[PDB]
Amino acid sequence: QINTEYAVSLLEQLKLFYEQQLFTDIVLIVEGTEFPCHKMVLATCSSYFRAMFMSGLSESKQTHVHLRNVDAATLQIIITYAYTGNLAMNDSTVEQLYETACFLQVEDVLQRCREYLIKKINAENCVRLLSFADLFSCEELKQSAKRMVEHKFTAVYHQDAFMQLSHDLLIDILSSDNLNVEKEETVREAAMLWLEYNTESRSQYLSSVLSQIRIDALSEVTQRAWFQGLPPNDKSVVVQGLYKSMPKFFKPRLGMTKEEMMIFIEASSENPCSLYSSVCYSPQAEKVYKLCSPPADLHKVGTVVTPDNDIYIAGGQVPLKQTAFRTVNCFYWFDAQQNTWFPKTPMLFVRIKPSLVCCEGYIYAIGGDSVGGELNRRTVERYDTEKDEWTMVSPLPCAWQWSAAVVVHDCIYVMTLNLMYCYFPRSDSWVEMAMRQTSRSFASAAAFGDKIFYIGGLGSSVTVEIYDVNKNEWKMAANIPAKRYSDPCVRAVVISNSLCVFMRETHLNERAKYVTYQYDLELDRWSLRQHISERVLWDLGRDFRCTVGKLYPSCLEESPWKP
Amino acid sequence: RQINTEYAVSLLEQLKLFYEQQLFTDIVLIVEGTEFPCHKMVLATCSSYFRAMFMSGLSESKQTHVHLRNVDAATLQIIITYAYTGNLAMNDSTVEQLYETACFLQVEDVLQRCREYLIKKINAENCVRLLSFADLFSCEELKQSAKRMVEHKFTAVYHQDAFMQLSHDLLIDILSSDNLNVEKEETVREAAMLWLEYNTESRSQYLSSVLSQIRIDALSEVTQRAWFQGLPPNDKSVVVQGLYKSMPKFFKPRLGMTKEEMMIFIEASSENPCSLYSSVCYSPQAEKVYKLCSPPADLHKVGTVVTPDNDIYIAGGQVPLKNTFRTVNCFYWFDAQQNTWFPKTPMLFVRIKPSLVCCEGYIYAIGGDSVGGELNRRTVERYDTEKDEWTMVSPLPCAWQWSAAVVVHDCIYVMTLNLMYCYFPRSDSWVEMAMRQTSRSFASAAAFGDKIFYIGGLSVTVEIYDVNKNEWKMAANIPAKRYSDPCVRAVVISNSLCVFMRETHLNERAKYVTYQYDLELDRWSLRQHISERVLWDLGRDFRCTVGKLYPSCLEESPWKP
Amino acid sequence: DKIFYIGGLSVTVEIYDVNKNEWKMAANIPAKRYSDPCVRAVVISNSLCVFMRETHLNERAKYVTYQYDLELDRWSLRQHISERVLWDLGRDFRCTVGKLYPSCLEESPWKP
Repeated sequence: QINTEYAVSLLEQLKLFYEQQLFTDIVLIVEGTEFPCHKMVLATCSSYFRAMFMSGLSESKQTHVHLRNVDAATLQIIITYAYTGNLAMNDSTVEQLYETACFLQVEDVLQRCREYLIKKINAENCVRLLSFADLFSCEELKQSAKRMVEHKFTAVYHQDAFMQLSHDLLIDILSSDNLNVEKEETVREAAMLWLEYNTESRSQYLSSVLSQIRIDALSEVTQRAWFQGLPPNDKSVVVQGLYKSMPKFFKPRLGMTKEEMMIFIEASSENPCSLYSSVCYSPQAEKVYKLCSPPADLHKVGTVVTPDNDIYIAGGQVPLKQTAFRTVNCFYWFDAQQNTWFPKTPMLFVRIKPSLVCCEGYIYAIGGDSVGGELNRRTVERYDTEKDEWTMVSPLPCAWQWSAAVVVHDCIYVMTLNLMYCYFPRSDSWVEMAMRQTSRSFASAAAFGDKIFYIGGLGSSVTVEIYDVNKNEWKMAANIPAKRYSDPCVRAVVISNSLCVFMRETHLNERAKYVTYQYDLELDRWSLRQHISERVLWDLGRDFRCTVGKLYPSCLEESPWKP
Repeated sequence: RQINTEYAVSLLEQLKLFYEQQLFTDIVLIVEGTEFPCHKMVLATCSSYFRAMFMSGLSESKQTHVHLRNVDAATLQIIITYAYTGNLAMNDSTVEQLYETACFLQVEDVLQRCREYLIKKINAENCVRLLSFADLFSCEELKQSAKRMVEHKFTAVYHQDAFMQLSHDLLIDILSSDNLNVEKEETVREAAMLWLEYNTESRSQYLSSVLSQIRIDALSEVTQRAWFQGLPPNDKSVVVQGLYKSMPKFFKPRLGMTKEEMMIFIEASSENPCSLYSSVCYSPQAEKVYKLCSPPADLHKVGTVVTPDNDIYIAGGQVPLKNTFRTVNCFYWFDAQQNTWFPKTPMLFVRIKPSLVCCEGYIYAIGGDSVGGELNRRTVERYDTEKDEWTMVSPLPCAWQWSAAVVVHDCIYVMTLNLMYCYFPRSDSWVEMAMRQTSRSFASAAAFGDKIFYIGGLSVTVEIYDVNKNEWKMAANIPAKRYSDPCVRAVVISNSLCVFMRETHLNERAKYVTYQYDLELDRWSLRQHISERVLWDLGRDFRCTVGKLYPSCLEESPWKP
Repeated sequence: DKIFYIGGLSVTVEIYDVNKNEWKMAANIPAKRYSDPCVRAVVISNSLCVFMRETHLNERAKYVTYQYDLELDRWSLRQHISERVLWDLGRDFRCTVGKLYPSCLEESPWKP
């Protein structure tokens, strides 16, 4: 191999020459700023300077080149990267950095800024990044922007930059089958408002934008509104659209295929190769669709589903390369369509079984057997979904183990064996709450409306303690009627605007039975909503978690397994 | 910060590509008509002369066609390619010219690399040549190393052709030094004479200087008559100046005369509990116990060998892994004056307790757990003391453990439980020899004269073998106290066969005593009993070998009687 | 018409002939020392060949088949099986010669 010591010595000597200006022969003249540099470094880094000097043109012998349509700071950072290899990339100058990298065809920095932008893609810059990837040919960025823009924009459709988009880009966006919309009318009104941004600059594109939307809205309202905005005496558009909507037979999209499903993690892996897998139950389809394995079989993790219906994974441990397990603070995000886990910004401290709770767009991970264990062994930390970073919050006053947390009334409610503390995001403080009369642990709670339903606790039992936020008191309702001499595995969840329970029971010398019940809020009784047949759902285990979310049956595949 | 990953590698790759395509070049070197287009930046960062060549405001600074002379084309090309890729890839022949060109161009990194390569390759013959080379181009490390190697070997050769052509200052430094490895004072005198006979009437003043340097002890023997035979005519004051070198200038004894025949021991009972084993020495005549520094200071289970030129080598061994005994194939050599260990070319297989045998100037390592389970476990590997390399030879006939090997009549002999094979260095093959009637292992043999004396085994078995007769016979039993397990050690002492044995009983202390054995008497006469007041316990895995050492360089081992 | 008993505990090559009714040695297969050659002898395209794998300490297994000649008593290098297509087999694996259909069978997916 090439001697790295001599390579770094040569590089540092060249950078010293650059700083001291000894062997510089070519100077870059940009907006009156002198940039003394060499030809060898520029040729090695950029693919434009190699064609600027070794070409035989008038600049081959000229020692002063007036490089135009560039920026001084961008050129300076590119030169210093070419001379030392350090590329300091902030969150603002990456746009002009990519512009100048495409202006010098510097694939070295082009790849670096492409990776930075593939990491930086978020909701508030999705349309801007897609427009940037349309301006400069970049297929990876274009595809990532396609996916993220489709999802987040069809969720939001309010960005100001969406109005200033090319016709081809909008045709690609609207005609795609990856849009995430609960209805087919929101895309219609989004297209209408985009068209009405201008009057005559969009008339020619009117015949094309309607060609990608289904005819179910091409004969109903929002056709006379276009006639109102039609240019005067234009008889080539009204009669055109009058007899035009014959083709494009109505085909349902993919965004209207989200159903309230119970996502399960760390289930009993059918194949012994994996230790744990992930499955999902369909309360409506009455089937069990398989889910992608956790990233690097990440066990002992926590789940959260934001009000925007997004799944996240935090904490967990990976078997170190017989008992062998090491805890990692890696963070991941689940793609609802690609059926894969996209990595995100990792946490600061590793966790085991963390309680992920979403509130005000922030992901809160409370506790989880942190590595530190100092006097603040109860330190909790939130995540920024806008800036893609983690921020510490007010620590929990008391150290708790095997706890659960929910969000009610824009506040974090973490529950332990007998104590409860409410966190105020506005003031970053903890307030003492009501005290339970029973010592129970290893249970889960579901936030339904303005009440907290702590179900089960210790196997578990059928004890239920209902807490009211407005009343600040713990009261008993009833006990779930289950078979005696059994060990039910209770799982509290909210589904169909009602509090249902996923309770798996096992009898003596008998296999586990799956059945869910609907708890009557006013009657204080668990009614049999549906019985899960064992012909579709097999054993899941004991350390499995359940959460409420929506998934697409089309993108996912049915798990092939014998009843 | 110097980021050595992606950017660094890509940049150096593209720089090599440009050197190859002749791109962005602005300076070309003319070397006896050969053109070497290159860049000023690389020459400035690599060579400390090209930076002044292009930065100093003179004529060659801007001159594109520079005619650099007194430099070889191949050496400049290899220097340029090293500057452009970082790899030197130096051979063993063009080292001198490469070093000369590096010194002329003042390229520090390649200068250091060549200095290390030269200091590692003072084997047997280029010692005086590279010493003169280092005298011409000042190099303190090379000068000192070559001086020590010369003081070690030229004192035994003193006939090298290159030694004749030496500057006066270097010769004065060599001769006046007290590191001459000569057991006699006339050899240096005749060496100086022959250095002053081939070049006479040209270095007459230097002749007088060397005459004074060799001093009275050798000045009063023959030098006057030889000079009278060889003096130029009409020389009178030269007689006056030569007659003056009889009384003065501090006649003192030399150092090479102290080549006392002693015994080198390894893996002794360490005094400080922090250390496990130690290497010590014993003086048969001075009746003193000297110590030696451990070669690795942590690795044990080594094998010893002594060449006819009284050299000590260490090969193989095992060292603890020090996790929070691994075998290493390293090699070492003992310095007779610096009391240190200079490593040499390592072996190819990690052996455990190798048996090294010297023959025809080559070191032969026979057996010793080459590394472990092997397709052909019965295998050997020899060493070249001149070329400094390991050459594979014909393997062993049979696989043996705890074997011993000696050299007799310039032939390799290896002894095992009951079999013996003679290896022919000329034909590189093994010939079957006589088989012992007794099956004994864990013993060693000594090559005294023309007879091999296999002593011990499990005892006191004395089986004498003769090469000319090819037969095994018994002589007698060594007188040892009963209810004991003697540890026999057979080795040559002062051209007389002797043994070094230690007896151990129950609830009794070990006793060390050496006996004098006679060939026709078959009896071990009491030669000397080693007193415990000077020598302490050694152990069980200790080894013994015969060699000459310097008392002044070594240090006495402190121990309470 | 000759039986080739290869290996045993090694690289023992003992050739037997029905007509000659005798056991003889030919040569030793060129195998790196400090290795355990899993020899496998089988007929290939009406030509005697072998399939052997060598294993050392802290080293990866290598698969390579050699072409052996009757009168030369030497295993000429016929083809070295690249590890990019074939992975490790094991110790108790068996080898036999037969004709198969590629379309009916399926390729084994494995990362090079």
